[PDB]
Amino acid sequence: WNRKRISNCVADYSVLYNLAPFFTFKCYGVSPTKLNDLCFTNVYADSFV
Amino acid sequence: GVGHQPYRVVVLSFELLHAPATVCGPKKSTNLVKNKCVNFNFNGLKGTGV
Repeated sequence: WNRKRISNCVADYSVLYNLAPFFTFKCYGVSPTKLNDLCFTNVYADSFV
Repeated sequence: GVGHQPYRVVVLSFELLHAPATVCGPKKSTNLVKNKCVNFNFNGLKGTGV
C-alpha cells in the first residue's frame, strides 16, 4: 500500500492530462477543469494494479 | 491507446427558435378544424383548445 505524499508542489495537471498511458480521469467532489485553480493542503496518491 | 486514438466527432447545433421552421421530422399534416375544442400540434407546439 504505497501512499505517495504530495506537498510543496506546483501541480500542473496539463502534463497529467496529456500523459500518454493514462486516459480516464473520474473525479468526485471537484471539477477537473477547476483542478488547476485550487489549493490543497496535502495530496495522497495510491498507485496499484 | 483508446484514449489517445483519434475519434471523429460530429457536432450538431440545433436552433430552437420561434421563427417559421424549415427542418422537421417525419410527420404528416392533417385537416384544419375550426370552432371546436380539439387537440393541436403546430410545428412541435402541442396544446388543446378552440
